[PDB]
Amino acid sequence: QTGYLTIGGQRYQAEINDLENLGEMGSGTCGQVWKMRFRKTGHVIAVKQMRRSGNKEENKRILMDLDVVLKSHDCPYIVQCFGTFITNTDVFIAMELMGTCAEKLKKRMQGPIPERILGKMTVAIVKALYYLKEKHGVIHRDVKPSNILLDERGQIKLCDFGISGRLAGCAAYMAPERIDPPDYDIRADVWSLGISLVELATGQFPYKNCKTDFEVLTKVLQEEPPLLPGHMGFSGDFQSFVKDCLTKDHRKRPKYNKLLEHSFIKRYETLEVDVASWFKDVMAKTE
Repeated sequence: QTGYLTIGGQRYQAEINDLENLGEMGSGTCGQVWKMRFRKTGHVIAVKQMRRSGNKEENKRILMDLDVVLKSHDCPYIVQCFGTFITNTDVFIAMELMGTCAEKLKKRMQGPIPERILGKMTVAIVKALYYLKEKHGVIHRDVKPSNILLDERGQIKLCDFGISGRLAGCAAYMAPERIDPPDYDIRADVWSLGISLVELATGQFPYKNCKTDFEVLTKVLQEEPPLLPGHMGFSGDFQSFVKDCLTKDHRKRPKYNKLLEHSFIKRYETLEVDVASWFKDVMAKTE
């Protein structure tokens, strides 16, 4: 159904003219996203705008992302859709895109992200990927820090499913078996998460000084997997978790049900980490 806004738990009958445009948001990865204010209540939401005369290749990825979002309404680690508006020339999609991606948090910190923050981030992203495969048979195919969102209340969610498959991504985070496939990609997203954790924990992308896309894939296959350094005070569980996701042989790479039993995961499922306070202090460093 269209023409409804469900901010929180209250459903409001609304149209596009009931929202005030406050300017553009992000980089326009999937499509043009607006920061808008609902005049009836005062809430600020993110609204995608898909034009029927727009690029048909971009419009296909927008509808594919929306399809996965709509059927993932019962997973708390995936961004939610608040409503849709269908006019004769546009489609407006109200989503939970408020907050900052992990890539922009890295640029503002100008340094490593603390382990206690990456622990809660790992739990949310692994459970989101495990939900997609078990309940829908979907693989993400593009796990990277720019697709990991954090908000004011300390929530962490996956967002972009534009190229998700029902069983190509950035070359920097491509698993070895997606570069050199034998004869199988259920665990390629696990490798992408491992590279993302190394990049955020150190503030440096592991495959450095590559000037072309093909050079990155060469070093993924030719060199040993980039491991977590041992002189930054990282716990033994964190180093053990990263080493498991970064197993080059995908047959020996652990499974989601096996990863969800790791001591690193079980620790931050129960540990109380104030992600909201850490988020506000990093956001309060204007640059």
